[PDB]
Amino acid sequence: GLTEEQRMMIRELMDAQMKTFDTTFSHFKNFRLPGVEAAKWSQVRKDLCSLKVSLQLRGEDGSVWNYKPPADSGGKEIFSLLPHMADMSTYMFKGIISFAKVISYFRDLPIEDQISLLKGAAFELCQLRFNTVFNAETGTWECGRLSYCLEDTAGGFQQLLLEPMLKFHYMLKKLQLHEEEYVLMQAISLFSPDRPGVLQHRVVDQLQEQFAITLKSYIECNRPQPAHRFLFLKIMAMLTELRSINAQHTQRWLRIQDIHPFATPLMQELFGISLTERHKILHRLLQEGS
Amino acid sequence: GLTEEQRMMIRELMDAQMKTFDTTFSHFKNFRLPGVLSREEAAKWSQVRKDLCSLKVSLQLRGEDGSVWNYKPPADSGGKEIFSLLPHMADMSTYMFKGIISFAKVISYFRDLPIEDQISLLKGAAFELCQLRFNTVFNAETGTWECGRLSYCLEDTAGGFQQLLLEPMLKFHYMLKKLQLHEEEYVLMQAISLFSPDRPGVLQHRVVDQLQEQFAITLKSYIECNRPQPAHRFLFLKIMAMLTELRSINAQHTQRWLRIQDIHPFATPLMQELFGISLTERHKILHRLLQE
Ligand SMILES: CCC[C@H](CC)Oc1ccc(C(C)(C)C)cc1NC(=O)c1nnn(-c2cc(C)c(OC)cc2OC)c1C
Ligand SMILES: CCC[C@H](CC)Oc1ccc(C(C)(C)C)cc1NC(=O)c1nnn(-c2cc(C)c(OC)cc2OC)c1C
Repeated sequence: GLTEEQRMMIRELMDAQMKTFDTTFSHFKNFRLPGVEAAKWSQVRKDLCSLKVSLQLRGEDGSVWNYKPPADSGGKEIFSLLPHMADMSTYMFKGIISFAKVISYFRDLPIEDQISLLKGAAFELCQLRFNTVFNAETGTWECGRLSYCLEDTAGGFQQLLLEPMLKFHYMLKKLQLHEEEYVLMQAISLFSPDRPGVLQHRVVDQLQEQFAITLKSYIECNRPQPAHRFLFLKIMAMLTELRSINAQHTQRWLRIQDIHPFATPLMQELFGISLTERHKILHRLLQEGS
Repeated sequence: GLTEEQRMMIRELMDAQMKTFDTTFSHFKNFRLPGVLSREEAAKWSQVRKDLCSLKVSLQLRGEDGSVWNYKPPADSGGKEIFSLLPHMADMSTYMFKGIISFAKVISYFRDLPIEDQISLLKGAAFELCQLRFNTVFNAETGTWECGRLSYCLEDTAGGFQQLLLEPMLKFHYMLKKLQLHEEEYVLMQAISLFSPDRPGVLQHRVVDQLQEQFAITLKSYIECNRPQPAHRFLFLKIMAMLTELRSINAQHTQRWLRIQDIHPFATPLMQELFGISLTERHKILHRLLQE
């Protein structure tokens, strides 16, 4: 029941995802690893402890390096894995940039809207891709050679569910979405007309509605099970929740950067509030090829 | 009791051990660690694998912050992966031996020997004195060498507490730990091993034998005077039999080490001299370390 235009839209998004999502993370290299006023600290300390994870490094030889984080006592212990997660987030975003560049509807947009759209959807597209490698039964993001396993807590599943980011990943994983529905979610999140700095509001909004219409159609043709009733509205609701979480963790990120500077050059540009001159790295990447 | 000379003999060995055995391994730094991520050569390569599967351990590096890095060894895949922890264990050995060289130099009986005999004694006893020191930090309840922040936990070979006992090196450590020796008895074992008159290259065989006999008499007298007489009636002979077994183990692992060096060169310069890879001109590093 999909139109030819809609079939073409899903083919280009699926092709772009394949060409720009390093699911095995085999090209993620040269990352930092953990080495072998007062009220602001208390808020920040709660932020980081909510997402405590152990890092696992699998080698082609079969070896495994495992990092267990220190317990939450004293200060500057919570910042152990932050530099590594900053290097990982930066790598994920460079793939997000390449994802948008392949899309024809995005490439033809003005360079300032391209910068503004990626600046506003970076975290959201990054979390959507993390969800496709998230293992809900083990609480682990399986990123090829690297694995990020959630540390146990005293409250357990119920206490972790109080963290919105963690709750987003479990709820979205339970929808059992297809690759096409994720990539259409990524497109809908990317082409948001109400992002700060967008000038072609009407052009981006038209693009967004068509991506959403194509998602609604795809679900109607391939998801006749009763478990998938209202799946389109559920997905659209999850996308609205992710936008809310992005704001929370944009301010968390800025608090944590102030107390302790952990950001890469590209992440600092994304959080800097001439667009091209302020984002020189992002402008260069958008101009480069694949 | 013991003669005052035997008492001074123990006082000097304990003083030597105190100044040269870094029990916490705090000064063991800048070591290498495993990385983040033909027809008869096939024979020699086949022997090396068997040698490296006998003693499989996982490395734990505990941090000041409370973090725990842990390395699990790869299973054999017929490649360089089998030589993953050898660069680290070559830095560990070199670090331990330099403490052994320092141990012998503080002992007065060892300094008065000819330098060529000092080199010969250190060559034959370095593996034995290193394993004797390792046993004092070996926990048999968990199969782990507790080297300060570093831990080396033996891996379960599916026949744990039975398959590991086949390897004479592991059997040596479990058996020696069961004797529950004192610090003075450990240091006397080291002296008996160091002053072995039958090591290759020794020329003052009569002098070194006399010395070994007097350390052994001190050890026997120490056990008679400082332990319940009937229960430890044969503790001295048990210790001498463990030292005899360690000499046999030494010969076996000296060959293992030389075969592995032939295929994959991992040794440090000081270790290369120790394994033969004029005595003073063939061991110039060890010679300088003794002069200083
Ligand atoms: C395995 C991924 C899933 C889990 C998530 C719970 O990972 C972690 C696990 C643990 C930790 C701790 C640091 C240990 C608390 C953090 C993280 N996670 C991040 O550190 C992150 N996740 N996304 N981002 C991010 C990415 C981009 C492009 C961006 O551009 C505006 C802004 C961003 O943050 C505002 C970022 C920076
Ligand atoms: C805390 C110690 C760890 C455990 C404890 C037994 O051991 C291993 C456990 C595992 C491994 C593997 C590498 C994983 C196979 C090796 C080793 N062990 C060595 O790599 C060693 N242990 N001692 N030596 C050594 C030292 C000296 C001065 C020497 O001078 C002639 C000759 C030597 O070997 C011929 C050496 C070279």
